Amino acid sequence: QSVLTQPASVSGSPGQSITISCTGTSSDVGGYKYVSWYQQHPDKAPKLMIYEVSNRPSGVSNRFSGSKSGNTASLTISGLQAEDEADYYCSSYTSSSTWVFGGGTKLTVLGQPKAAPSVTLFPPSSEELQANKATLVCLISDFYPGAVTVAWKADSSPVKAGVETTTPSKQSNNKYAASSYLSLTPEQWKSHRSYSCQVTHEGSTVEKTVAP
Amino acid sequence: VWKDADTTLFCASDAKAHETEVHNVAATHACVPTDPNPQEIHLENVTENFNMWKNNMVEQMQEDVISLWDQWLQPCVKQACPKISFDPIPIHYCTPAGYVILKCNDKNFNGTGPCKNVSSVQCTHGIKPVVSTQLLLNGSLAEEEIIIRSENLTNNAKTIIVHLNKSVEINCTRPSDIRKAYCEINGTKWNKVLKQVTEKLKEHFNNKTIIFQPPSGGDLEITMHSFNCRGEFFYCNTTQLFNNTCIKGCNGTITLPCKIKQIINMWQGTGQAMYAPPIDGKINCVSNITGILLTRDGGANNTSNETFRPGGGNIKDNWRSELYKYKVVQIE
Amino acid sequence: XNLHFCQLRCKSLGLLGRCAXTYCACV
Amino acid sequence: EVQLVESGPGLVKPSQTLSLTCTVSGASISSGGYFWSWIRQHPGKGLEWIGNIYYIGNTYYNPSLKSRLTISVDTTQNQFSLKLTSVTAADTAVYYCARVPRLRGGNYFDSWGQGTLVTVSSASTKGPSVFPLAPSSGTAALGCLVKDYFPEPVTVSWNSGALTSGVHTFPAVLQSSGLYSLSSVVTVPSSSLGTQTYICNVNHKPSNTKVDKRVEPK
Ligand SMILES: *[C@@H]1O[C@H](CO)[C@@H](O)[C@H](O)[C@H]1NC(C)=O
Ligand SMILES: *[C@@H]1O[C@H](CO)[C@@H](O)[C@H](O)[C@H]1NC(C)=O
Ligand SMILES: *[C@@H]1O[C@H](CO)[C@@H](O)[C@H](O)[C@H]1NC(C)=O
Ligand SMILES: *[C@@H]1O[C@H](CO)[C@@H](O)[C@H](O)[C@H]1NC(C)=O
Ligand SMILES: *[C@@H]1O[C@H](CO)[C@@H](O)[C@H](O)[C@H]1NC(C)=O
Ligand SMILES: *[C@@H]1O[C@H](CO)[C@@H](O)[C@H](O)[C@H]1NC(C)=O
Ligand SMILES: *[C@@H]1O[C@H](CO)[C@@H](O)[C@H](O)[C@H]1NC(C)=O
Ligand SMILES: *[C@@H]1O[C@H](CO)[C@@H](O)[C@H](O)[C@H]1NC(C)=O
Ligand SMILES: *[C@@H]1O[C@H](CO)[C@@H](O)[C@H](O)[C@H]1NC(C)=O
Ligand SMILES: *[C@@H]1O[C@H](CO)[C@@H](O)[C@H](O)[C@H]1NC(C)=O
Repeated sequence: QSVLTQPASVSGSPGQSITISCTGTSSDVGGYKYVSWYQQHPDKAPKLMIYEVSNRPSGVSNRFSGSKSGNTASLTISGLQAEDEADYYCSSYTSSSTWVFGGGTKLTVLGQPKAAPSVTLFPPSSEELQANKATLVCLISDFYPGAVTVAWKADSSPVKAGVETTTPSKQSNNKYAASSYLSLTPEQWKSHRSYSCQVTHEGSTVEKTVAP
Repeated sequence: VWKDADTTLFCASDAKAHETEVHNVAATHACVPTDPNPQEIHLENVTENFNMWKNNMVEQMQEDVISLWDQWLQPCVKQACPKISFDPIPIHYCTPAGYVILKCNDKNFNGTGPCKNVSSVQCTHGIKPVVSTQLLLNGSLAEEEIIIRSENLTNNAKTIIVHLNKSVEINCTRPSDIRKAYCEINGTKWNKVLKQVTEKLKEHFNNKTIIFQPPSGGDLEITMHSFNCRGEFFYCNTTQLFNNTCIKGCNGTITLPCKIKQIINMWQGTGQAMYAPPIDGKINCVSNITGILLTRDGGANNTSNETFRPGGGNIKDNWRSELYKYKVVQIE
Repeated sequence: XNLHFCQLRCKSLGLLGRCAXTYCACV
Repeated sequence: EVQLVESGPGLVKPSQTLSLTCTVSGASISSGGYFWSWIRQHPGKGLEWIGNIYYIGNTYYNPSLKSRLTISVDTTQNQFSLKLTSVTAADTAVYYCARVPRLRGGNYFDSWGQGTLVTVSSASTKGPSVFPLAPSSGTAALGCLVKDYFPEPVTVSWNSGALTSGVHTFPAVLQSSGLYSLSSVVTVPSSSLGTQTYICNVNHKPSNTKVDKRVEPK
């Protein structure tokens, strides 16, 4: 078991075509007619796209071909649509008597427009104060590209801790999304008159304000 | 309950992983291991319409043994002539979920028409992919009398497979003329079978008198007994095997010329390809002629009699020689 | 297998040509 | 036809033994002709292959794990399991169930199971706390806030499933404590609420917890 070498990423514009490469030993890809390809999509499971070097199961699109020459195989998407953005994995049988995978390829669709995030703030539930915890909820959705950057404000007023924010997570429509949780004390929450979630995307800043 | 169907089978073998033999190393992938308790089911009150000549299992076996030759019998033009272990192993062909194999048990059943003692097997017996002409080697064996398979005997154009009911041996050697070889058969024994044959051809041939003669002409491969012993192609003169007269007051043993050959005609693709100098060790495949392949002159009609000369060459027929009593079928 | 070649080829000796798979036969 | 569902613990302690099972269904598991494989993928990293088992005894494993790995075939055969010893956080992955298989060739993995995540860590399980996120002020936003839980994951359903449209459950933060928390919201009419009632349906698994929560236009 080698480990199979693909690029870390390819790219291209819609309507275009690109290939992904997978290199192994003469005993991997080599070797046999047992190379396959898997598409991912976050956050589902791998989908069989190509098998036996260049065979395509029913219900897979027309634009995925597989090829091979030497110890390097290739997946060729022919007619890029902005929804083939995913990870691809090459895999072969080996001998040994076993299987190896390539390290993956995050293919990216260039030219995508950039999308401001929609934001929604939520105050502590009224029954959450009854536990004497507070926790605000900013929900940042549909922004190309994430990352984004969040800073909190209590009236004036920088704030940290207890801010807990997420790395942006690619969504089914290749636009991104993230959340941030600001914790307070229920007295800490009513000291002030308004609180803000400041979400700044690329150039601009959006803020939403919450009050008791 | 079923309709005929073809579908990519799967293959099963006792192929031992590590051992470096070709057929093992090709089966350890592409093939799955062997079941120790496989099961035959005798079906009900059942008769089925077989036909060994239109059986997709022989076209899958066929493309199988091809993906074996050019891949583990590299040609000397040179891609490079690595030489390695070569003794066929028995391969079983099986059915994927939702398809079954119908076996036939009529002992004296020409692989065509209705059968009646039909069982359901999961796999076919262990069949070795033994490529040859003239004779069918270390294969299975007919179970009662001898059976004369052919797609339509009135057509002299159709190859004729006989399945021997008794097995007689061929000791085929070369020593250590770096290509002289020879194949040794006990004639005592082998003349009683072909006699027993002729007898069984007269049944099929209006008690007409039956004769044997060398092939009329062709490529060597089908003019002689071409086979593979441990990676060397042999080409035996057989004239001493279909000798009439000796059958009267005759002689004991038989020895066959046979010349190993580097330059040969392909049966995977179309073309040719040379092979290296052999090993000057010794080579000796003891084989069982289980069945022979012939063609009928017929050409007269009439002429009071019928003529038969050895044949083979369509390897598809080497398989139809052991996959004749099987047939694949789809269920629900 | 090449049939037409095989036919011509056996015609030398006055025999007809037939393929035996990838091999050429004469009768 | 052919389904594959993984089951088993979602939390293993370091040094302990991880154990899961595929349950084939659509099946069978000793029909072909087929192989039954286990595969993992750490979060954000790449696909790794563990093993294969054929309906008879035979196993096929990755030599990188051969020293802590077993696969077997159990209830009437039908299902096959994984057993991975002496774990460390190196084995935190989504585990996958999958079938190959070797008809007269083709070695490729189809029919994949959506995968069971498994976290290797000694921190103890925590059930979450749920609180409602009221709507305020067409289309209002509301949802439950699922708080403080370990490990992952937590599926939130809404209205038992009577409500699949407009359900953006979000990815979970790993707060600076040991543990997670996430929100799920819904976009639905405003002429509706005050006549429609929205229940959560948060359901952590490693702790066992199916909390229904009302929202709550308070
Ligand atoms: C069918 O199979 C064999 C004959 O080869 C025999 O054991 C069995 O009795 C046969 N069945 C019947 C019903 O004759
Ligand atoms: C095989 O036998 C069946 C009936 O016994 C018959 O239909 C068919 O013509 C026979 N074929 C040969 C080649 O003898
Ligand atoms: C072989 O077949 C013949 C009839 O063709 C029969 O007489 C003989 O006994 C059979 N069995 C043998 C030779 O073992
Ligand atoms: C057998 O083949 C011959 C060709 O030589 C043909 O004339 C005839 O139709 C066939 N006979 C039967 C009984 O089908
Ligand atoms: C084949 O011939 C060789 C050389 O004489 C010798 O091993 C023996 O006589 C024969 N072998 C067998 C296994 O019959
Ligand atoms: C050859 O076969 C005959 C006939 O069965 C047998 O009796 C004899 O022992 C054999 N001779 C040799 C030299 O093997
Ligand atoms: C085999 O010997 C025969 C008869 O002695 C001879 O006529 C023929 O040329 C030889 N066969 C071949 C293929 O060389
Ligand atoms: C066939 O028979 C005769 C004597 O029976 C004799 O020519 C020899 O044994 C045989 N000849 C050939 C070429 O096989
Ligand atoms: C037939 O089988 C025997 C035993 O496995 C072997 O020695 C011999 O080489 C085989 N013959 C051929 C022609 O492959
Ligand atoms: C007579 O010859 C022709 C073709 O050669 C064919 O129609 C017929 O089957 C032949 N008859 C016999 C008895 O072979």
